Amino acid sequence: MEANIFCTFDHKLSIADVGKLTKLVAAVVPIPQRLHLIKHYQLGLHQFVDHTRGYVRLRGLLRNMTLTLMRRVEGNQILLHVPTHGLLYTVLNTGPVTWEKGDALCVLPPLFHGPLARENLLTLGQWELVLPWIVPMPLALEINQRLLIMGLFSLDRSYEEVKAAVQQLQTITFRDATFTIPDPVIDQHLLIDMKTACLSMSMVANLASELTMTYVRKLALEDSSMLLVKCQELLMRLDRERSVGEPRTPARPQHVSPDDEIARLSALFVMLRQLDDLIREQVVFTVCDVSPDNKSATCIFKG
Amino acid sequence: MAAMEANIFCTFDHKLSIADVGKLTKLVAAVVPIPQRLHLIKHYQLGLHQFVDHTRGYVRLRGLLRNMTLTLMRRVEGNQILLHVPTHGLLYTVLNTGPVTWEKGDALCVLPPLFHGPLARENLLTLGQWELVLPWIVPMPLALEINQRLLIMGLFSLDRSYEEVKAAVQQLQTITFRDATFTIPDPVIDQHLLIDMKTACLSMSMVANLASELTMTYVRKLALEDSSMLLVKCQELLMRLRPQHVSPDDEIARLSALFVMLRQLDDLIREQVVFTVCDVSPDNKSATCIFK
Amino acid sequence: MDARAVAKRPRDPADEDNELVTALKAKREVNTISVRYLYHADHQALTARFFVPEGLVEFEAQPGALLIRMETGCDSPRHLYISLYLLGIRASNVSASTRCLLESVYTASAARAALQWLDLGPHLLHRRLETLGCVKTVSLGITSLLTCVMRGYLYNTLKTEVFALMIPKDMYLTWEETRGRLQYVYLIIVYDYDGPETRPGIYVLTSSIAHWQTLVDVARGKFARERCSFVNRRITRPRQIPLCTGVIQKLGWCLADDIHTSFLVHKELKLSVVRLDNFSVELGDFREFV
Amino acid sequence: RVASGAGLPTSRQTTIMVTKYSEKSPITIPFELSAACLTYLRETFEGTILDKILNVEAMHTVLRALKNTADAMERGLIHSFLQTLLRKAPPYFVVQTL
Repeated sequence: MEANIFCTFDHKLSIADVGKLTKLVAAVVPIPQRLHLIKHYQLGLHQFVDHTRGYVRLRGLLRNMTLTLMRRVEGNQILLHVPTHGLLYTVLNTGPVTWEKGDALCVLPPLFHGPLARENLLTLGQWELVLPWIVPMPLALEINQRLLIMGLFSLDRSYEEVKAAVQQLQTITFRDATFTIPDPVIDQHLLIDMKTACLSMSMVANLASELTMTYVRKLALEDSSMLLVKCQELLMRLDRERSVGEPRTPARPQHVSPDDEIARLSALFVMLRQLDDLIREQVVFTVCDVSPDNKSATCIFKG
Repeated sequence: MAAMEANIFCTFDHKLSIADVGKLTKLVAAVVPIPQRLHLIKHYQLGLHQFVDHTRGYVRLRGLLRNMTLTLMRRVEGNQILLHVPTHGLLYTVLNTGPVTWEKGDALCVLPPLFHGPLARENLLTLGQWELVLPWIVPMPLALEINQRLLIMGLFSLDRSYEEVKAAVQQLQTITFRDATFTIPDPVIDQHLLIDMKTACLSMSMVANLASELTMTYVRKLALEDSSMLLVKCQELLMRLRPQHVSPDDEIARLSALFVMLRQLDDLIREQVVFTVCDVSPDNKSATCIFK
Repeated sequence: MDARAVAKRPRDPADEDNELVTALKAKREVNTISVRYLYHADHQALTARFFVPEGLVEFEAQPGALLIRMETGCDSPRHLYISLYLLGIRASNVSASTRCLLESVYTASAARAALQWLDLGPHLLHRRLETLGCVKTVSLGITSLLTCVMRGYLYNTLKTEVFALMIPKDMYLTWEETRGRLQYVYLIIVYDYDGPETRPGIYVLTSSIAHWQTLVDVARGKFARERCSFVNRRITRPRQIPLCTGVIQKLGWCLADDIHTSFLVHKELKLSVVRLDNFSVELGDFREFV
Repeated sequence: RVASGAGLPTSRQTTIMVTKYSEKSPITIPFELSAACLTYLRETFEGTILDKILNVEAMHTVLRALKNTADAMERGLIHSFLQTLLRKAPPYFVVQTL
């Protein structure tokens, strides 16, 4: 015997459709919440698909979702099984990028591009079974940086320079197959998720400026590590060695309200908490040996 | 020696009343930090109580617990105490102590207790001029707020006069969360908290240098042409009344170091999860968890 | 269901016959293979076979060494498995006498050119490196079959002997005169900054500290010299964007009491090394810190 | 069909065929048991008078969970069956119009 998670459907199943599940004997399946029974609506990432919400909303929900590999497809039932940490678990290479031995694979929400290519395997009446990409860790650090820069250029667009620079970020180039990352922007106006995220960096990028000035000058007096004196001049923010304009010291806040200065610090870290989901990529699998043709590979579970 | 034991027996040396021993049965599956790990531990070493100081600094108590090994309570008898070290990855069940909504699916981080709004606080246990103290397990969003405000207390004390600082502390000691008030047990500005600023103060200036020329202006770009609740509200919070460098090859790497400082700056308030809730009991007297 | 299904003691696999025996017992066939006791049926440890060029067989032929994959800009081979000792010549931590010592052993048709792949790039070494584990049962050949240990204790087959990790003495350091009974191991790359190029050192740090917050704080003191170089390069070189004074990562844990100094002797050459004994493996992600 | 007179449209034979399908709705009953009740029901200590009593309650507690699980299986079978009929039952004013 072994612990399992039954997941029966509801719509009638053609026998030919069950054979597409036989190709998915061992692949990652996100689950909104652990349960001993799960409706096929809850099954897959499709339950959280959204219209105006951007890619960030999927990643922010998927990180809380519990991963669960497929075990043994059968008749009306689905035998899902949750991996235990510290044990190896084979995973199907649903991910577009070929796996390499020893990489720290980590889940990311899917990013299907423009022209149609691979189709979703289960379009069972409006609902369809999308699956998150399985990607090596260094690329997952890369794809996250791409979408955020594209949101920084979500405002300006008419200039040709931004118009081309987004096209370069759109086209990733890596080992073996190359791919294209769809633009989060659509119909000029930005999606609300990227606007919430791009402002979260814009707050820290600017609110940190004036607020940190008073805190540098006082702590630097000790000259303990001595670096704080260099830190005081780090805030001038310039490249060229500017001459005799005579504000050699960084600009400092003035006439701030005694209580509002506390709230500005509260407005600082709160932006960091909303931004935190993009900041980190928890590992979920670590591949060891890889099967030929990269169809699948054994991966010890992590997290 | 042998690897530190998964199972630890603590035996109470002091005589205890027949009424108090039944409180341990209600205390089953509590999170009990221990100092040195050993197969058999004196009860004076048991609990958080020994680390208290006359300074009563909260910031140090928050730090010392993070180096301690947590051990879930299990199976109380007439004297034996079956502490059980939680090996990572197993699905442990954790009885709750401090009053909080919990709610399913939140991440958890152990923290020192924060006394409730009456200020009255009956001890969970007493035993000869010594009192057991179990640090509270709290939801992750709650832990981020209680931890960051202490850093706000330090930076605010660095400049303004001591009379204005103490009046601000009463505004900072309160923390509403899930319609439940809480208060810090004697927050203190101290050398233990003084280093919290210096690791932050260097962390702040690095973001100003790593910031792109557009990213600092990016909020001003939105206000110039658009308006919204978040835009107008943040505009009051900070700013006083085509890109010049289109270098995607630079920005792709310039942010890559900027993400590093965002990891370090968050880590001052971020802490490693100790448990991950699955299904809080409707009685809210127990919770289901994993991590370790 | 019957109460016997829940009141029963957990099943002992040793009480059960081996699964290959069950198919034979049903038909009373007698194959030449002896399946009455399967070997390697009881191993918490996890492993993977690694085919490696013969030019890196040195030193690793003694069990216990930190394999680390190194991706390279060349598309073939895509992932050479550098020895940790082979990376020490790049390290500034190694003593100039020790650097000249081992380096003569590494001359080869392949390993001697392996160092060139490090110098060519602009990005920092940790972006290429990826910890794999530890050696056990080298095959020794023109294409040796190294067996990495992804997790669990190193040991000889059939538990005949517990292999020990070999940490070179120059990279080792201690955080306290009085170690705790437990202390996690942390491989660390440190990037000191200089004009023409960074010259990273390597460090392995057993420490009773386990929580990541308290772990990085003590490093901020001992490596403050390189930390001063980190901010100094930033104000010096705009457009240039150095990052991360170092990179901690978890690697494993040891009982501390078992540790004692030792030395490996390959090709009649002594090499003093710290020697963790019963060292369980618990690898983790690189964790950058500034 | 029915016969009709001359000068009128007739009724050619109209064979008709249809196929019903089937629905599904599995149920499940969690139930907890204290780890002490399992270890006392399993291991038997010295024949002290008190331990025999605690072993007796440990034995009866499992029957209290199993019989509760079986009765819960019947309550859910009635519940899932009535829940099945409610989805199949049209509102009455439609059946009256039909």
